[PDB]
Amino acid sequence: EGRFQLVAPYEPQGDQPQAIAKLVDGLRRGVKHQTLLGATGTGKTFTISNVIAQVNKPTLVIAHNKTLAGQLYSELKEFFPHNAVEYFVSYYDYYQPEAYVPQTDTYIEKDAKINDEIDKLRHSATSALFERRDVIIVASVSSIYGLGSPEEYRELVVSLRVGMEIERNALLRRLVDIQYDRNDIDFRRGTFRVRGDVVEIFPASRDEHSIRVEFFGDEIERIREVDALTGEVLGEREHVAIFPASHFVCREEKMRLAIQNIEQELEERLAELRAQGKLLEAQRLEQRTRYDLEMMREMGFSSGIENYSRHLALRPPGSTPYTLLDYFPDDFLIIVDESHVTLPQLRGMYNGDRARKQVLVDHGFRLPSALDNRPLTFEEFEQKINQIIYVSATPGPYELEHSPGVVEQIIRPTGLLDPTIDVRPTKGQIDDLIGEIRERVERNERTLVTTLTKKMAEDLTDYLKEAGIKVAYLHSEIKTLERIEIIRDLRLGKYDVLVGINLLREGLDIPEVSLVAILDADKEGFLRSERSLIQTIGRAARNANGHVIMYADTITKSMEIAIQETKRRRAIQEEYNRKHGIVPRTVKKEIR
DNA sequence: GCTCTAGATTTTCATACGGC
DNA sequence: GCCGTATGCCAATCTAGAGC
Ligand SMILES: Nc1ncnc2c1ncn2[C@@H]1O[C@H](COP(=O)(O)OP(=O)(O)O)[C@@H](O)[C@H]1O
Ligand SMILES: [Cl-]
Ligand SMILES: [Cl-]
Ligand SMILES: [Cl-]
Ligand SMILES: [Mg+2]
Ligand SMILES: [Mg+2]
Repeated sequence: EGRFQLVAPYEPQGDQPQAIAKLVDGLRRGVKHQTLLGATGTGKTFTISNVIAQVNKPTLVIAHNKTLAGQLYSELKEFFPHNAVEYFVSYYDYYQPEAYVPQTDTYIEKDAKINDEIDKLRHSATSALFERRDVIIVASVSSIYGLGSPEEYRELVVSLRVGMEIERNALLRRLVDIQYDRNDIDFRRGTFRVRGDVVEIFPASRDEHSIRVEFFGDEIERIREVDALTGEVLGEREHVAIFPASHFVCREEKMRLAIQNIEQELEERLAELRAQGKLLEAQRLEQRTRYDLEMMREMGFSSGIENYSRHLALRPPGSTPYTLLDYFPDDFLIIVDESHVTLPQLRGMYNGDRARKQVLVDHGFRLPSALDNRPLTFEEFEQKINQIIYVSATPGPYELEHSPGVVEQIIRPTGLLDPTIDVRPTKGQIDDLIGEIRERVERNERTLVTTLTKKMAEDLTDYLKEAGIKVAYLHSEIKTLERIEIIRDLRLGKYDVLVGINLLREGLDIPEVSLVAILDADKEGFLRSERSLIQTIGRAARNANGHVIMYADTITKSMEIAIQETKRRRAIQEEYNRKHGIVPRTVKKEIR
């Protein structure tokens, strides 16, 4: 039980308050699917926060990337400073999955490294849902990939209360059983130790805050929070729950039967493959499957154990995997940030995973039961939904098709206007641009350019430097850390222009940008779709002199729709401005 | 209708080796 | 067997075109 406490220095404004009211009505009435159509710069997060606070439900927000995810997490940390705002993503620094490519007859070995901090946050995410109700989890599609059952997860928690009767070494056993390691020398998270009559435990969800449990004989006299760094106390606890240090827990009891069932599966497919004269394939499967089974009878954990998931959980074949979704209560809520991308990405996750595994199975690398170790299908994602709100400036088909209408939110609280749009011929285009950029330089304004290919962006960048202009390029070859710099440098003014391809769109706040130039606008394709064009136009929406130049010789079906949608925004906006008598001011935003 | 291209994101229960 | 350490740049996915 709990209660969201929204904290903000502003009240809802513009299209916000009607949007808030409509979405909340929808939710109370029981509408499953809804769509917030929020123009860029209208403050959708904040709209959404109001909605969360009014309906008071643990909510999951799915983002399509870790940058955005990061930001939402940070934004919502500030809006809900007394509540459990949490983070859930892949915790792998690098990961390469097991795979076989028939076209090259190449097998690739699994390779992976784990980030400790994300692992921690994931444990802080799952535990949080069992302790309290005022929870928001900002997640990637990592939330449709498999976890161990949450009912098993909950039941293995070690409860610890003042007055409890409990033997010390039993507690130690139990901590061990739930994947805590003893460590006296190096007391980091996922560990415990003893110092006399006190047992120190470092929850799997914590970085800088240990639990210090003081014992009498078999009685816990007191329980205290402790700074990992310093060592001082930081609170007196009556009780505290220690959750497992892993989301999967194998238990010896049932591991035995699991092995029989695997060995039985092995025989049957080996036979099946020989019967078909796939003799090398059976040789493979035999060789590895037995090696893995060896390590499950000597040790507990074998390499790629996850392939034997469904067997080790003793569940029937074709079984749906438990995921984070199941860790929420039944009446939870889901927000889907940038739904037009996140949902396709979501749909796609299973397809890649299944394509990959079907091959490994076909060519004798893994058993058919490997395929039951998977993310959710989109169809299963749908059934797990309780209610949901797709947020996006350019909602895709699925959203529109499943939502009553849209809740629209085009009026920005700062009173800013969707930019004006010129269309110009490709003849002499880059000279046109160079001049047009120089004008912007003179008024301390910045310019974004998009092109269709990485090399065109680099060439253009080199020919821009050539003309005296200060510029850098920006595409996927550049590492995420360096990007933040590049952009920081643009805002600062080290650069006056930035040339990109497809990273100059959703999520990008730069109010120093007064101009956005979309080259080859007529070249139809994913870089110049209805939606892509609209999203790139938005980059100029955070400036009073915001302007967009599409360089083309024709006007495609997409440009048609973009010019109209924008035009329409600019009118409704300018109307509301003329009523309230507002003079648009460019977004004052701190750059460091 | 098949096959290829573009830029860009995400996901995946670490493990092979050696020296006790 | 039990440890601590060195180690990776390798897949298939998405949308929406081009070229035969
Ligand atoms: N009701 C409001 N009054 C004043 N400022 C607001 C309000 N709602 C949001 N803002 C501010 O406007 C800024 C821009 O909104 P933003 O979240 O970038 O829009 P979106 O992310 O939906 O495109 C935010 O940093 C936010 O602090
Ligand atoms: Cl399930
Ligand atoms: Cl060019
Ligand atoms: Cl050029
Ligand atoms: Mg409206
Ligand atoms: Mg945003």
